[PDB]
Amino acid sequence: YHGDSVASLGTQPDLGSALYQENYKQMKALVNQLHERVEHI
Amino acid sequence: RNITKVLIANRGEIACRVMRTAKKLGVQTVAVYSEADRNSMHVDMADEAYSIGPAPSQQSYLSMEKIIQVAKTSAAQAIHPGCGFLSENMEFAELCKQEGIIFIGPPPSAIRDMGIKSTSKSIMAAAGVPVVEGYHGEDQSDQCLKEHARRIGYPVMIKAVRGGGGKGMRIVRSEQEFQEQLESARREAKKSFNDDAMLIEKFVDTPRHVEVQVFGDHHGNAVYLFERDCSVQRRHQKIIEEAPAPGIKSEVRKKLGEAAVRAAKAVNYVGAGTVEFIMDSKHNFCFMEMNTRLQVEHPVTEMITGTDLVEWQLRIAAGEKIPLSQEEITLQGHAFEARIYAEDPSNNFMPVAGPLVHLSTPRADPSTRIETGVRQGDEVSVHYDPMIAKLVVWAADRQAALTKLRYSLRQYNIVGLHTNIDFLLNLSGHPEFEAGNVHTDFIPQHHKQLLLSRKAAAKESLCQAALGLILKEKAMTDTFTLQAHDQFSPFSSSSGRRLNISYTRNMTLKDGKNNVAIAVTYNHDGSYSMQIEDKTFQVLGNLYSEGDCTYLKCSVNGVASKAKLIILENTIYLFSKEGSIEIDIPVPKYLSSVSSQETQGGPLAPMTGTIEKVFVKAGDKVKAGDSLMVMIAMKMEHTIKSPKDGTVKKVFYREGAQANRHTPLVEFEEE
Amino acid sequence: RNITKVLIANRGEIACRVMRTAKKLGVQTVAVYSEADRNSMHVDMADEAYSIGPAPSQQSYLSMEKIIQVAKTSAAQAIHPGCGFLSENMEFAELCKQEGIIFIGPPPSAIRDMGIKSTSKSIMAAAGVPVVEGYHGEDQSDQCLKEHARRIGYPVMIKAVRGGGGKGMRIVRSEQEFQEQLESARREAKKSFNDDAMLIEKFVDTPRHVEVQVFGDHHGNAVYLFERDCSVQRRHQKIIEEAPAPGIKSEVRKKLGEAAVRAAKAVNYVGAGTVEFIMDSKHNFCFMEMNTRLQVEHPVTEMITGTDLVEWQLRIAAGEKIPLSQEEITLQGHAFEARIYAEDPSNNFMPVAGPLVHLSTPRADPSTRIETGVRQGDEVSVHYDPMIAKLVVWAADRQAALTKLRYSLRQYNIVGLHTNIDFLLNLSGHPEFEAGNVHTDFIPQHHKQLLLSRKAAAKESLCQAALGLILKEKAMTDTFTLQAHDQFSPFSSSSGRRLNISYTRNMTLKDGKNNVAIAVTYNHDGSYSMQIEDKTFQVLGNLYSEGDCTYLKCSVNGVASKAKLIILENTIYLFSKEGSIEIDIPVPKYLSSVSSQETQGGPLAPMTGTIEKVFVKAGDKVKAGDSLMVMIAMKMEHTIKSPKDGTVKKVFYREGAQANRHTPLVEFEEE
Ligand SMILES: O=CCCCC[C@@H]1SC[C@@H]2NC(=O)N[C@@H]21
Ligand SMILES: O=CCCCC[C@@H]1SC[C@@H]2NC(=O)N[C@@H]21
Repeated sequence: YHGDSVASLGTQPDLGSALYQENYKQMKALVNQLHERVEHI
Repeated sequence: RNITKVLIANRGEIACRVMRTAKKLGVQTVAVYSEADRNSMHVDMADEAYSIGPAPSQQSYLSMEKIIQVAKTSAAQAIHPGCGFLSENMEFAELCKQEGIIFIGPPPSAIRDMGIKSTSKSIMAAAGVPVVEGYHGEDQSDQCLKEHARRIGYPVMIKAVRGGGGKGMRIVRSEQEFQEQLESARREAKKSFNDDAMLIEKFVDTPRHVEVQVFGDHHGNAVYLFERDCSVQRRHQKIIEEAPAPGIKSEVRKKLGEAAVRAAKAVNYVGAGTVEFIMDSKHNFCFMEMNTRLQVEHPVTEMITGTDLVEWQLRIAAGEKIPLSQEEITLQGHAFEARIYAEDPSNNFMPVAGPLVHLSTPRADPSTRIETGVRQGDEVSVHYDPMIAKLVVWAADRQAALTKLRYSLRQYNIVGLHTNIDFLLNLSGHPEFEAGNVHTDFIPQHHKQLLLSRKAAAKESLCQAALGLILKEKAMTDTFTLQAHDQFSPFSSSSGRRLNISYTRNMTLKDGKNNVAIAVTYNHDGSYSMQIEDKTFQVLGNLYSEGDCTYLKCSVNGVASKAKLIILENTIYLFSKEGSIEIDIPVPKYLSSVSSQETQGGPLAPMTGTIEKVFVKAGDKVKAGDSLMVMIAMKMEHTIKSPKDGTVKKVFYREGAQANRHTPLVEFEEE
Repeated sequence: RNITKVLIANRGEIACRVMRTAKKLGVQTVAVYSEADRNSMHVDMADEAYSIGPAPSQQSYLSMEKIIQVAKTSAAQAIHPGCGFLSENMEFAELCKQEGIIFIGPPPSAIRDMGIKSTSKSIMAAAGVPVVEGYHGEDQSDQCLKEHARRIGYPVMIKAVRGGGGKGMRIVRSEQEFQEQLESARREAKKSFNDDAMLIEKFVDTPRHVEVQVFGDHHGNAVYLFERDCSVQRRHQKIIEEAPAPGIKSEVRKKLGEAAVRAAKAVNYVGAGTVEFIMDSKHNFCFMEMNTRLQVEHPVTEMITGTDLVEWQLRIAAGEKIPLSQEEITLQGHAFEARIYAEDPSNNFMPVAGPLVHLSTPRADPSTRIETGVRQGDEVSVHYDPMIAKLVVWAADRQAALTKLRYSLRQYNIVGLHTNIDFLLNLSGHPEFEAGNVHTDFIPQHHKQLLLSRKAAAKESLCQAALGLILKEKAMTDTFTLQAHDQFSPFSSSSGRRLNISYTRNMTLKDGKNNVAIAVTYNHDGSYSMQIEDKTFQVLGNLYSEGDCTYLKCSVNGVASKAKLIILENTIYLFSKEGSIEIDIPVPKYLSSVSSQETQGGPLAPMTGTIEKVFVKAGDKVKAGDSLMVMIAMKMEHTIKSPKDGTVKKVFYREGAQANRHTPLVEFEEE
C-alpha cells in the first residue's frame, strides 16, 4: 500500500525581493559564461 | 459559386458546430486560433488550422486583417463568421467582398441598417412591422418632460441622466404629482451629480422576448421558422430558450412571422435573420430589433423543424435557392435549451474561470444534443465567453421535454469551477415555469425560490460515502497486489478480519460544518454494519466502471441505489439522479503543514483588470472595511477593502496600472 | 417457390454483395471457390463453401458440371450467377432448369435472343426501339462500297479487312474522292497483307453511352429505373458511371424508358435487364444492345431509387410480383460510381497483379458505399479480373456528390500495386466532367490533362517526413523500454539532450532524384528546429492511432495538419487530404549487397503467357532493341527486346511453350 499522503519540501521564493533579483542575475551570467566557453571547446 | 473550402472565423462550440455540417457536406474546414486556443477542440477538428496571434480577442479573433490573410493563404473560398466577433461587423463583410471571399451571412448593407436602433425601427415601421417602445428623452423643459410622461402613460419613472444607485429617481403615478416629483428628482440629482438633466423612460410593460427565426436568399425569397420564447433572462442574458413559444396559437404565429417576412423582403435580407418581438399578456407584439446573424439558441428551432440552419447558410451563400417551400415546412413536438455557464448563482452570477477537472456528460440521443466546445481538463478563459455547453431536447409534448431536460441535467457533472446547473434545475422545476407563465422579470420576481441554501445530508448518504471510501481503499490494495509476486496471499484481501472478534473502525466525515462519527464493522460475509448516532445500517456494495466514470452500487438497509463516485482531494462526490452530495474527509493536522501565515498583504485582485481608483497613501491608518482600491475587469467594478486595522506599509500599484489576478495590492506593517 | 438456400456461382465483391442481401432476407448462402480463392472474403462470408477445382476459371467458375454438382450436394434451390462467368450462358441457364434448380436471372431464350447482335437488333426494331448504327460491309464491288459509304454519310473511313497499325486506311471526306482513296487503300492492303478486301464502318455521331435499368417478371409486367451515364470509358471499359445521366429531362428519360419497356414486354424478359443506348448531342437515342444480366454499375441506380436490385432478383426468381408500381417509384438526388482498378495509367493502363500491402478505406456512411471483395494482404490474381473495389456516393446535388467522391478517394489508400485512383481524381476534377460534357471519346480527347508527371515536394512535406521518421524511432525506443527492468531511466527518453550544447542531427532524404539535406536540432522543450537550405522551420508533433492506421499530428511554423503515416521498406508515405507524398530513405551502401549479380538473362516474361514467335537462333548476334520473342498473355501482345549487344548463348523456350512470369527466356554468352 503506497496511497499515504505525505508532506513535501520547498517554499515559493519571493521573486520580487531584491536579493532574489540580484542572485538570479549573477548566477545567470555564470551559466551564460559556461555555455559559450563550451561552444568554443 | 462552388464552396469546397470554408474558413471558420470563430472558436469553441460554434466553430465545431459549423465544421460538423461542412464535413457532412464534404466541404474542407479551416480553423483559426489564438495562442490560448492552440489545443482547443475546433483546432483538432479542422482539416487545417492557423495561428492568428495572442489570447486577447482584439489582437486575434477581431483582427480582420489576420482572418483575411489566413483565408487567402489557405485558399478558402468562403468565411463563416459564426456568432459574435466579426459576424455583425459591416467593415469585415465588405472587406470579404472586396477580397473576392464569400461572407456566409447577410450583405454589409443589412448589417449596417440593423446595427443602428433608430434606422432599424424606421425601416421596420415602413415595412408594416410595429414600432412602439418606451424611451428616454433628452429635452429638459418641464412642459416637454410632462408631455412625454403623458405620451408613455402613467405610471412613469423620473431618473437623473448622470449617476447610479437609485439617487435622483422618482415614481410618478399620475399627472398631478409629476411637477413635485420632477423638482424633487432635480434637487437630488443637482446635489449628488451637479447635473439636473432628467430622463423619461417607462415602457408600460415588456413581458415577452418572443423571437422569430427568418431565412432569406440572394434571390430575395423569405421564409420564417415559427418562434422561440427567450423571456427567461438574467440581466438581459438569455438562460433558457424554448421553441415553440407556449400559448401562442399557430394562426397568431403565422401572422407574427408574415409581418416580419415582409420586412425581410424589404431589406432583401440574405441568410438567417431573427426578428425580436416584445409580446404583451394579450399576445399583441411589437418589433424590438433584428439580430443580423445566426442566434445562439438556433438549435431549439432546428429540433422542432428538422432543419440544419448552418447547412442552409452555406447553400444560400453558395447561391442556391431555399430548399423547402413554406407549405413543405411542418412542426412536430416541442423543444427546450439551457445554457451551461461558468457562473456562481449564489454570488450574484459572477463569472468564474478555472479548469474543467471533471466534465461528465449525459449520453446523447437524437432528442438530446450536447453543444460542447470544451472537454475534460480544458480551462475556461478570462479572455473568452464563460459558456461551457448548451443542452437542447425535443419531445412529443412540452411537459415531457421539461422532464427529459431535468433528468439529463442531473447526469451532467462539472467539477473544478462553479456553474449555473443547479440554478437551471430549480428554474426548470418552478411552478410558474412549468405552467408557461414566463416574462422578462421572471428571474428577479422568483429570485427567492430559484436560489436556495444547502440542507443537512441523510444518514444513508453518509453511509454511502463511507462505503465509497472503503471501496477506494480496497481498489488501492488490489492495485498494489497486481505488482507483487505473492499475488494470492490472504493478507491482500480487504476483509479486515480478526481472530474470534469483529473489527470495528471509527471513521469521521464532515457534512458541511458538522463532524459525523461512523462506526463501521467488517462482517465475515463481506457486508458492513454502520452505526451513526443511535441508528444502525446494513451496507453492502461494489465498484463498477461505465466508460470512464466509476459507479458505486450499494444497498443500505435493503434499499438499492446507483451513483457516480468521484474522490478528489479530500471531498467525496456522489452523483445520483436524486441529487449530488459532497462529503469532506478531515485532514490530519500534521499533514495540514502546521504553518499558518496570518494574512500577509490585502485582498488579491478578483481578476486581471485596470486600477481605476486608489484610496490609500504610502502610510495610512485603515480599519477593516476601508476601501483601498477600485478595479474594473471585463467591465465589472470591484472595490478592494481593508482586511485588518493595521497601518499601510506600502502600495504595489498606482492608478491606471493593470494588475494580474492574485497579485498583492497593498503591504501592511508587521504588528 | 420457397428459396431458403441459394448458391452463388461467382466470386469477389459480387458474391459478397449477393450474400449480404440473401442473409438480410434469412436465406442460407452457399459459396463456390477455386484453390486460389480458398481464403477469399466470400468463402468466409458464406454459410457453406465448396471447392470447384484449380485457379483457372475455365476449370473452376466456368465449369457448369461442378457448379450444378455443388448445387445438388448443398441442396441449394436456386443459383445466383452474379455478373460475368455463367450469368449470360444460355446452356447453363437451361441446365439449371433441367436439373430443377432456379436460375436467378432471365430465361434461356432471352439470353440467346440478346447474345447475337443481328437477332437482338431485329427484335428491338420490331419492338419500336430504334435500330440505327454504323457497320462494316463484306461486299467488295466499287459500286457497292460507294453506295454503302453514301448511306453511312461522309466523312467515312476505308480500312483493310486484314492487318493492324493504320496500314491500308484511307479517310474519305466526300463522294468525289471515294474512288481514288479506295484504290489507294487497296494497293496498300494488297502490298502489306496480300488481301484487297475493304471494310466500310463509320458513325457520324456516337457521343453517349446512356443505359436504362429495366426489371421484368415471370408474369411479364415490366418497369424501368431512370438511366445511367457510362460515357466515360477507356477502351470501352467503363471507368466512371453516374445516375441520373446529366442533361436528360425527366420527360425525355420517361419516353426513353417506355420504348425500352415495350421491348422488355415483347421478350417477356424476367429479372433485371439493361437497354444500352447511344445518345447524340441533340438527345436523340438509338438502341445499341441489351445486357441480359445485372450490370456492374447497378449501385448508382440503387442509390437514386432506394431499391435493392439483388433483393428484387431473388423475389422475382421465387415467383413474386414486382414490389412497387411505376407510380410508387420516385427519384431523389444524384449518385456517382468510380471503378478502382489494379492498373498503371502512366503505363497505358496495363493491368497489375500483386499484394494489397496496405488497403485503408474511407469510412462508410449510407451515401458512401465501399463494394470491396478484397481485404488488406489479399493478392490480386492474374487469372481473375483486376478490379479492387467500386466507390459510389449519393447526394442532394450532383456537384455535391462529385465533391464527396473526391474527398473520399483521398481517404482510400492502396500500397503494394499501381491503381487508377489518381487518374480518377484527375478525371473527376476535369472542367468538362464537372460541366457534364461527357462522351465516349472523353478519355482519348483529354488524355494529356488526365495523365500528369510528379512535381517536386515542398519543404514542409520534407519536414513532416523527417518528423515522422524521428517519431518512429521514438516509438521503437518505447517498445524496447517496455521489456526492460529499468523502466524509468532517463536514457530511455528520446530527448537527444547534451550538456551545455544542443544536438543537431544531419539527416538526408530523397525526393524523386533529389537528395535533400535536413539539419534537425533537438530543442529542450521537445520541439525540433529543421533547416533545409536557407529556410528554418519550427516543427512539433506526435503520433496517434485511429483504428489500425497511425496518424501524424504536426505543426510546421505554426501551421497545423494531420496526415496518415506509413513507413514501408525505405519509403515514407504521408497521406493527407491535400495529397499523398512519398519520400525515400537512402540505403547505406554496406547494407546494399556489394557486387549484386550484374548479368540479366534477357527480359523476363511480363506475365505467364504462350510464346507466339521466336526471332533468335541458338547462336545469333543481336543489338539492343532487337526483338527476341513475342508472348500473348490474357490476350495482350508483348515483344521481348535484346537488353545487350552480346551474342545469344542459348534459348530456354520454343514457340507454343507457356512461359511462367519472371522466368529466363534467353541466355547470353559471358563477355
Ligand atoms: O464599450 C463597450 C460596450 C459597452 C459599453 C459602451 C457604452 S454603453 C453607454 C455608451 N453608449 C454607447 O453606445 N456606448 C457606450
Ligand atoms: O476469344 C475470346 C474473345 C475475344 C476474341 C474473340 C475474337 S474477336 C474476333 C473474332 N470474332 C468473334 O466473334 N470472335 C473472335
